[PDB]
Amino acid sequence: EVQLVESGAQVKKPGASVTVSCTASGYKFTGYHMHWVRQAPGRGLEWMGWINPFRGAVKYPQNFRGRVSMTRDTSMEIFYMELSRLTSDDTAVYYCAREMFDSSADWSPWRGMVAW
Amino acid sequence: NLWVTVYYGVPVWKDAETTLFCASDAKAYETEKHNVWATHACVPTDPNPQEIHLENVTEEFNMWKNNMVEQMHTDIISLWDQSLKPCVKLTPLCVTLQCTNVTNNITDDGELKNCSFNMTTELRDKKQKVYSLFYRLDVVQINSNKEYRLINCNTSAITQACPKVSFEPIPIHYCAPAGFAILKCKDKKFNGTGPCPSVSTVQCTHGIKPVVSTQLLLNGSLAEEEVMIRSENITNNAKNILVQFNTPVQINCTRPNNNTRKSIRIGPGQAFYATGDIIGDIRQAHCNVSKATWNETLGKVVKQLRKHFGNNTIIRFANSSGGDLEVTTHSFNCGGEFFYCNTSGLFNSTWISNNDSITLPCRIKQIINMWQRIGQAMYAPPIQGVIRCVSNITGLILTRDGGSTNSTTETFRPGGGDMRDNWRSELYKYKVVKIEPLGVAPTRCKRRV
Amino acid sequence: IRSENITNNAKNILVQFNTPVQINCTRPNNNTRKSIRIGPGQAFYATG
Amino acid sequence: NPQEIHLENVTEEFNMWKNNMVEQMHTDIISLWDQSLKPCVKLTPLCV
Amino acid sequence: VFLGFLGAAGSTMGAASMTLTVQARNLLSGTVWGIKQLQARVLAVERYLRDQQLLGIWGCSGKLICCTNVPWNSSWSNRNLSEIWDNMTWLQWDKEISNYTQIIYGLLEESQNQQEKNEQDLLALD
Amino acid sequence: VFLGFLGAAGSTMGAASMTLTVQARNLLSGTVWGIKQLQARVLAVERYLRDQQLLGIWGCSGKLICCTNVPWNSSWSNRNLSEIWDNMTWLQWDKEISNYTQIIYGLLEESQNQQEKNEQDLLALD
Amino acid sequence: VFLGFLGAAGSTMGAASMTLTVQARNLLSGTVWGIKQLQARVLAVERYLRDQQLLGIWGCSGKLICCTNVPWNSSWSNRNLSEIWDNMTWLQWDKEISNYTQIIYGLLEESQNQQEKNEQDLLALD
Ligand SMILES: *[C@@H]1O[C@H](CO)[C@@H](O[C@@H]2O[C@H](CO)[C@@H](O[C@@H]3O[C@H](CO[C@H]4O[C@H](CO[C@H]5O[C@H](CO)[C@@H](O)[C@H](O)[C@@H]5O)[C@@H](O)[C@H](O)[C@@H]4O)[C@@H](O)[C@H](O[C@H]4O[C@H](CO)[C@@H](O)[C@H](O)[C@@H]4O[C@H]4O[C@H](CO)[C@@H](O)[C@H](O)[C@@H]4O)[C@@H]3O)[C@H](O)[C@H]2NC(C)=O)[C@H](O)[C@H]1NC(C)=O
Ligand SMILES: *[C@@H]1O[C@H](CO)[C@@H](O[C@@H]2O[C@H](CO)[C@@H](O[C@@H]3O[C@H](CO[C@H]4O[C@H](CO)[C@@H](O)[C@H](O[C@H]5O[C@H](CO)[C@@H](O)[C@H](O)[C@@H]5O)[C@@H]4O)[C@@H](O)[C@H](O)[C@@H]3O)[C@H](O)[C@H]2NC(C)=O)[C@H](O)[C@H]1NC(C)=O
Ligand SMILES: *[C@@H]1O[C@H](CO)[C@@H](O[C@@H]2O[C@H](CO)[C@@H](O[C@@H]3O[C@H](CO[C@H]4O[C@H](CO)[C@@H](O)[C@H](O[C@H]5O[C@H](CO)[C@@H](O)[C@H](O)[C@@H]5O)[C@@H]4O)[C@@H](O)[C@H](O)[C@@H]3O)[C@H](O)[C@H]2NC(C)=O)[C@H](O)[C@H]1NC(C)=O
Ligand SMILES: *[C@@H]1O[C@H](CO[C@@H]2O[C@@H](C)[C@@H](O)[C@@H](O)[C@@H]2O)[C@@H](O[C@@H]2O[C@H](CO)[C@@H](O[C@@H]3O[C@H](CO)[C@@H](O)[C@H](O)[C@@H]3O)[C@H](O)[C@H]2NC(C)=O)[C@H](O)[C@H]1NC(C)=O
Ligand SMILES: *[C@@H]1O[C@H](CO[C@@H]2O[C@@H](C)[C@@H](O)[C@@H](O)[C@@H]2O)[C@@H](O[C@@H]2O[C@H](CO)[C@@H](O[C@@H]3O[C@H](CO)[C@@H](O)[C@H](O)[C@@H]3O)[C@H](O)[C@H]2NC(C)=O)[C@H](O)[C@H]1NC(C)=O
Ligand SMILES: *[C@@H]1O[C@H](CO[C@@H]2O[C@@H](C)[C@@H](O)[C@@H](O)[C@@H]2O)[C@@H](O[C@@H]2O[C@H](CO)[C@@H](O[C@@H]3O[C@H](CO)[C@@H](O)[C@H](O)[C@@H]3O)[C@H](O)[C@H]2NC(C)=O)[C@H](O)[C@H]1NC(C)=O
Ligand SMILES: *[C@@H]1O[C@H](CO)[C@@H](O[C@@H]2O[C@H](CO)[C@@H](O[C@@H]3O[C@H](CO)[C@@H](O)[C@H](O)[C@@H]3O)[C@H](O)[C@H]2NC(C)=O)[C@H](O)[C@H]1NC(C)=O
Ligand SMILES: *[C@@H]1O[C@H](CO[C@@H]2O[C@@H](C)[C@@H](O)[C@@H](O)[C@@H]2O)[C@@H](O[C@@H]2O[C@H](CO)[C@@H](O)[C@H](O)[C@H]2NC(C)=O)[C@H](O)[C@H]1NC(C)=O
Ligand SMILES: *[C@@H]1O[C@H](CO[C@@H]2O[C@@H](C)[C@@H](O)[C@@H](O)[C@@H]2O)[C@@H](O[C@@H]2O[C@H](CO)[C@@H](O)[C@H](O)[C@H]2NC(C)=O)[C@H](O)[C@H]1NC(C)=O
Ligand SMILES: *[C@@H]1O[C@H](CO[C@@H]2O[C@@H](C)[C@@H](O)[C@@H](O)[C@@H]2O)[C@@H](O[C@@H]2O[C@H](CO)[C@@H](O)[C@H](O)[C@H]2NC(C)=O)[C@H](O)[C@H]1NC(C)=O
Ligand SMILES: *[C@@H]1O[C@H](CO)[C@@H](O[C@@H]2O[C@H](CO)[C@@H](O)[C@H](O)[C@H]2NC(C)=O)[C@H](O)[C@H]1NC(C)=O
Ligand SMILES: *[C@@H]1O[C@H](CO)[C@@H](O[C@@H]2O[C@H](CO)[C@@H](O)[C@H](O)[C@H]2NC(C)=O)[C@H](O)[C@H]1NC(C)=O
Ligand SMILES: *[C@@H]1O[C@H](CO[C@@H]2O[C@@H](C)[C@@H](O)[C@@H](O)[C@@H]2O)[C@@H](O)[C@H](O)[C@H]1NC(C)=O
Ligand SMILES: *[C@@H]1O[C@H](CO[C@@H]2O[C@@H](C)[C@@H](O)[C@@H](O)[C@@H]2O)[C@@H](O)[C@H](O)[C@H]1NC(C)=O
Ligand SMILES: *[C@@H]1O[C@H](CO[C@@H]2O[C@@H](C)[C@@H](O)[C@@H](O)[C@@H]2O)[C@@H](O)[C@H](O)[C@H]1NC(C)=O
Repeated sequence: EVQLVESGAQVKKPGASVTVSCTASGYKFTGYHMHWVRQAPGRGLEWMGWINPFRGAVKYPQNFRGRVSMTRDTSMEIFYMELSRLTSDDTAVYYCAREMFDSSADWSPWRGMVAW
Repeated sequence: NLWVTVYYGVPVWKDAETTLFCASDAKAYETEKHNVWATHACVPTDPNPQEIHLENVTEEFNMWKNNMVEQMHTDIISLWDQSLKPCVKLTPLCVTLQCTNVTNNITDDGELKNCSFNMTTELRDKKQKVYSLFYRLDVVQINSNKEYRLINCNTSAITQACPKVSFEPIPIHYCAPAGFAILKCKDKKFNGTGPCPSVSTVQCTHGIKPVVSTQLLLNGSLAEEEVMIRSENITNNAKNILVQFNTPVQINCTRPNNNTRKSIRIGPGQAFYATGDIIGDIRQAHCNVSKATWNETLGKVVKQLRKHFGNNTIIRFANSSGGDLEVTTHSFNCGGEFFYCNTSGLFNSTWISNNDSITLPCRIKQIINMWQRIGQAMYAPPIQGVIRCVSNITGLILTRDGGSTNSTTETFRPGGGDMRDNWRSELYKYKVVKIEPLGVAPTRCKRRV
Repeated sequence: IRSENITNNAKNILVQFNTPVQINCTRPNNNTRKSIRIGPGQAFYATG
Repeated sequence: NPQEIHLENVTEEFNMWKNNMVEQMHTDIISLWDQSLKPCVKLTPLCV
Repeated sequence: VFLGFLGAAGSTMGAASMTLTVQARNLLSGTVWGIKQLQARVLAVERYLRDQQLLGIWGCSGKLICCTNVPWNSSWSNRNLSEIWDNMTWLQWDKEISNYTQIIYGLLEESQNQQEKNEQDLLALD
Repeated sequence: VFLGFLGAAGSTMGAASMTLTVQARNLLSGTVWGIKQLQARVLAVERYLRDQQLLGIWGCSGKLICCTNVPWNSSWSNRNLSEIWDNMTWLQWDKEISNYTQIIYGLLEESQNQQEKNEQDLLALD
Repeated sequence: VFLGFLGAAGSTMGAASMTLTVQARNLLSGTVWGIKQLQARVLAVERYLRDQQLLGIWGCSGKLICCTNVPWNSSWSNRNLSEIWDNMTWLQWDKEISNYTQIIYGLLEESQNQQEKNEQDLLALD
């Protein structure tokens, strides 16, 4: 099996910064992409980026770029995510997800999100 | 009435893959020094690298699925440890370090530490009290004066590549055995995929320095005519895109500090080569690149992108995103030492349609886990004095951005970090097949009774 | 019933079933694994 | 039976000093030496 | 004229039968990281002797050319003699015949040298 | 009829000469614990080429069958033709002939192809 | 008479053609420090099959003797038949001919079996 476990719910003031983790287990950590998605209450899914654990390759989207700091600890197998300049519009529920097919050598994908 | 007729040694081949073998020539073999980098057992290169052209042969080439890369990827890693195993294991070096901000007169806002720590000698009972100077990237503190410890101590057993073995990339010619061959795709404008118009067979590649480097390619092969744009699939931003220059680019990389190497005895037979105090001026590593040929390079490039993307559009360059230091910065070995450089001002630009040079900051890191494999680290001993290496830039690796705004502007930054892309630089024109010398075709012939 | 030599008691004798036999083996204790760092790269997995 | 066959009308020039069989024998004895010592007991702690 | 190894590949098969002595002459070509080069050159003699085995079990065993008493089924690439040797390269050709190759081979090894060679002794006993 | 590899073993030798193209076709079959599998497949080509060497130095070199100018000493399993091929399996037979095999082989390699092949050039020089 | 392996070397070549079945019969001979013995016996089959390859690509493939349709250039050791076989040992002889060996070999592999064997099918198609 595999598991994606995040940090706890936080209550903060506006204009501050907030970090959120994700801790994967049960698979090859360094070889599996990790998506991050926030969903505002009642809204749809908002994709915030991804981090390839291999050397830490990252790609973000346009609207979230510059407020988003995403890392991973390959030793301790913990993904991280950060949002700063806190606004009331940044209040949402944030997820971490993995792409379907991964490996240590060749790659693909885009679409896949399975473990959430 | 036709029959079947067997013909042995027919020009029928099929595509397959097997194990290849190196050729370092003989000149970098003489570098010796107890296994300089790769070349130890490497086979010599052909004095006349015979290149035979085949006619009426339409062969489909793929550099991205080419298997010769994964081999080259693994050998460099195995050969790496093959040096470290007889070399000195630094696992005892994990120790509490009392360090100080290095001696300078203010005007900072360090990174070098005068580190006094209790060590051991060749005699197992008596011990050692020594000082050494370390870059900030190899250690981390722990919570009177602050105490520090190495970065790998909680991850991987650390060794040190013995100073005899060097890291210097030595040109390597990969070769194929009998019943197989290697094919070189020579056509000038070639995107690496689809069919290859110009197909010639060789038994060995050209000189390929297995350059261990990121974000930039040095000393390799040059393209022809227009600067060629090669990508497996360009509609995917995630897939890396490789380029090849028709014009080589000059760079002068230096470590201006004059280092001392303190060899301390951890033996018998073991010993550790530390860093002594800099002699004279305190400077920092850097590399220079001409701004003129650089600006013209981006102009000749942006005209080539407007064949594949738009006739007239906007092109912007920006610095990288994030990841390990081996990605976010430029890694490579300059003569003994592994430099990590800030690349920003190169990519500060916005292009649309229609005398001095540059300079980049750099950092040196000795402990290196490169290829990320945990459980085993490596330490690069310091090299005495000012280090200088001149490199010629033959290639690039890039990634793309994302949807953003419809048909507005595309942004580009550094990328890669998987060394398989490093070997694709010289292997784009190569691939392997196997011979089927037996064949059966009809004719009026028939054997006897 | 298969034996190299049955007159010798010392030589082992092997048998083969026509009917397989069921067995359920359990360690009922619920263990904890304490991973303690002896490294770098070394570590020891203890019993909690 | 270490068969020794004689050849006739053969004039062969011999050199023992450039003979390569020596360098082999030279290296094997050294490698075989360590091949014993490697499973054997390392006295590196004996420096005291 | 010597065009070298695999020179006549894209050339038509009729033109490719002149290089058989070339492609068959170099076909045999006469610690760590040293293992890399050693396992490569082994696969040549296996690929070479497998053909020698096939060439041997068939009515050939002679190098570079051969024929057989097995007829050509028109279901195997029905074509005129000129549509094959003159109009088709060994690459384009063996593409078509890779279908029935072993079906062909079965009669070469069995219907021929398992049969025609048994005819020898029966004729050679008297 | 195809009975596979070694099908005719217990069958009489006369019945066992029909499988020669089978047993000779698969005879060549076309880090630690990886060494286990590698040294095994090497002994096949040595066993195969040793026969090819013997078959070559004798008057055969042709696969699956052969004859010779060496007579059969009645001291070698004196039997009628039917007492041998029809009445004896290759297992029961080679059991008897393992005696004189090399005595037989010596005349095949020497009295034949060392002799009869020297007769060629002396006849082929004129 | 059996003089063993390489017995006739210093003897004249005409006298050395009687041992061909000897020198060709034993030519194939049927962890650390264990690697020492293994790599040695591999070079025999390469040296053996390379000759078999050369013997095969030429008009021979038959063991111990052969001839060719390639004439002897008088520029190659101009000598009478008795000045060669009767007056010269294989050691003294091959010393002289090591010059043109491949020049000779080129016509054996190409002017013969690349040519004379193509003549077969053209004569064997009708
Ligand atoms: C004679 O033969 C018999 C029968 O062949 C042998 O019986 C075998 O006994 C084994 C133990 O001795 C036992 O091994 C365990 O198998 C478990 C099952 O693995 C499968 O299923 C899991 C999960 O699937 C389950 O859930 C899904 C979905 O809900 C269902 O579809 C399935 O049906 C299951 O219900 C899969 O993930 C696997 O891929 C397999 O398909 C294993 O989970 C277990 O491994 C765990 O413990 C290991 C030891 O520490 C550990 O290394 C491994 O990582 C596993 O750890 C679990 O928990 C950690 C917690 O962090 C988590 O990270 C891991 O991901 C994992 O969940 C054992 O391997 C065999 O199942 C059993 N049967 C067979 C057919 O082999 C008998 O032993 C044999 N006798 C002898 C003497 O040999
Ligand atoms: C960046 O580096 C690259 C590669 O180093 C430069 O690209 C070209 O490199 C090729 C060679 O890889 C040069 O092109 C040919 O080189 C042939 C090989 O020359 C060597 O071998 C010769 C015969 O064995 C030998 O005579 C010759 O010595 C010559 O140079 C010596 C110094 O290196 C000198 O001491 C000798 O006196 C003699 O002059 C070499 O050992 C050679 O036979 C051909 O004539 C031809 O030179 C290219 O010239 C290189 N340059 C270009 C522009 O293509 C690339 O230039 C570098 N780029 C920059 C910006 O510096
Ligand atoms: C103790 O264990 C032994 C061995 O495990 C049991 O002995 C018998 O085991 C054999 C197989 O080793 C079974 O006999 C046959 O098995 C054939 C192979 O079946 C596998 O492969 C099939 C095709 O690839 C596949 O369809 C099949 O799946 C089937 O079982 C799956 C669960 O294992 C199930 O999920 C599938 O839906 C499907 O039903 C297997 O992967 C099979 O093709 C034959 O039909 C036949 O089954 C015997 O049945 C086993 N039992 C007996 C009594 O002989 C032994 O029973 C065990 N004893 C006890 C007391 O438990
Ligand atoms: C004998 O040769 C035929 C035909 O080969 C045809 O000509 C060649 C020159 C090539 O261009 C081939 O690509 C071409 O087909 C072989 O035909 C086989 O036919 C089957 C259908 O009967 C094909 O199956 C297909 O499978 C795909 C993928 O699932 C489906 O999408 C298709 O709908 C179809 O079902 C098969 O691809 C095709 N080729 C092969 C190699 O099998 C035939 O197999 C061959 N026989 C032998 C013994 O070689
Ligand atoms: C030629 O063949 C003979 C006879 O072989 C006989 O027939 C076979 C089908 C088998 O059934 C054989 O078992 C059977 O003997 C070989 O005969 C050999 O004879 C000698 C005696 O002259 C036997 O020596 C025996 O040794 C045992 C053990 O020490 C003693 O107890 C006996 O008293 C006797 O001395 C020998 O066993 C026997 N077989 C062999 C294989 O040597 C003969 O050797 C053989 N010649 C050749 C060149 O193969
Ligand atoms: C064909 O054979 C000739 C002659 O070989 C002669 O007879 C043999 C039985 C031996 O006894 C040979 O030693 C003897 O020469 C080969 O002759 C070659 O001639 C060249 C000169 O044209 C010689 O070069 C010499 O080089 C030395 C060293 O630098 C100088 O001191 C001399 O002044 C001279 O320049 C060469 O040594 C000689 N032998 C060889 C093996 O090349 C000829 O090469 C050969 N051809 C072929 C294709 O084999
Ligand atoms: C040399 O070692 C000293 C040991 O402390 C390091 O000094 C520390 O420097 C930081 C600045 O990065 C100081 O933090 C600053 O605090 C002031 C006051 O609150 C605040 O206004 C600034 O914004 C900043 O947070 C820190 O206080 C200071 N340590 C002490 C004890 O004062 C110094 O950085 C080392 N040099 C290098 C190159 O590392
Ligand atoms: C390469 O082949 C061409 C001819 O190939 C033809 O087209 C192919 C698609 C296929 O259908 C073949 O069977 C065809 O034969 C050769 O062109 C010939 O060249 C000769 C001599 O130069 C000339 O006399 C012929 O008229 C040419 N024929 C044609 C159709 O152009 C060409 O020579 C081949 N390459 C080499 C090196 O021989
Ligand atoms: C297996 O062999 C039997 C006959 O073997 C005989 O007995 C042996 C001890 C030995 O002396 C042999 O030389 C003998 O020939 C085969 O039986 C024959 O089968 C055919 C066809 O079924 C029948 O016409 C013959 O009359 C049978 N002969 C006898 C003596 O029974 C049997 O067929 C063999 N097995 C197979 C698969 O062919
Ligand atoms: C060894 O050779 C001699 C003869 O060699 C001769 O001298 C050489 C330099 C070379 O020029 C050769 O071509 C010459 O033939 C053999 O001596 C002969 O022996 C036979 C039988 O004993 C006798 O009848 C001849 O007259 C001898 N000839 C001479 C010239 O002495 C000698 O036999 C050879 N060794 C063996 C074992 O046969
Ligand atoms: C790479 O260049 C080739 C042309 O040299 C492109 O052309 C393709 O060629 C194949 C033939 O194997 C055709 O099946 C495709 O339809 C062709 N596509 C196009 C767009 O021409 C190939 O597309 C190029 N690939 C990339 C990624 O640029
Ligand atoms: C990099 O350094 C080399 C020398 O190490 C410089 O090469 C000089 O180039 C100039 C022309 O620009 C020549 O006149 C000199 O003769 C060259 N000297 C040597 C020793 O080759 C090179 O210009 C430097 N490039 C940069 C960008 O700094
Ligand atoms: C020609 O071939 C026809 C088809 O044979 C069948 O298909 C091939 C691909 C094989 O799978 C084979 O085993 C099948 O039986 C035959 O029906 C026909 O008889 C053949 N004719 C001749 C003269 O050989
Ligand atoms: C038949 O064989 C008889 C016996 O030969 C002897 O025994 C065999 C086993 C070998 O060891 C052999 O070297 C011995 O000489 C001969 O005496 C007899 O001449 C032979 N007859 C024929 C026609 O070959
Ligand atoms: C005999 O040989 C003469 C010399 O050939 C030349 O020298 C030899 C060593 C080779 O290098 C060869 O390639 C050279 O061409 C020829 O000039 C002469 O024509 C030959 N005569 C015959 C009948 O073959």
